[PDB]
Amino acid sequence: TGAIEGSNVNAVGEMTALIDLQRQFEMQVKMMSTAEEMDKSSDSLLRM
Amino acid sequence: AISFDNALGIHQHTVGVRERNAEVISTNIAQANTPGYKARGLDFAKELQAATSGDKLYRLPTQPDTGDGNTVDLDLERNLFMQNQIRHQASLDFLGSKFKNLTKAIKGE
Repeated sequence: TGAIEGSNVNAVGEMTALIDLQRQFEMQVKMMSTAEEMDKSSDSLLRM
Repeated sequence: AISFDNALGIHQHTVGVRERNAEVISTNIAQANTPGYKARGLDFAKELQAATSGDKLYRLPTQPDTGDGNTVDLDLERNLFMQNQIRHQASLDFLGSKFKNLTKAIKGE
């Protein structure tokens, strides 16, 4: 009694999770870009 | 002898089958993005036999679908369409030369 319990959020734990989520997000975006790049190249097969 | 069948050979039935195959291949390409659509294959040997005198084949996917259910491998469809067009062009040349040779003999020109 006479005290209030705050939150247990570990600020560093969230920040290091953020930077890893950013890098993994960006790497998958590159996978999307190289997927359409391959698709565009494999379109001259029907380009007689 | 001296008949159009014995003269043209199987180059008249083959052309029809090659156009049939192109219709099937083009259908798979168009229906690539439709979920639940299963890729359709065509047996050339059976179709040629049926054409000479006169069932559904599905293509096994190389990899699982991403959830939609469509088993159309657009990389393979383009390759087969390119091959079908080349062999169809040869069949037209083969069949076209049958008529030219027949006309050449009946006129001596």
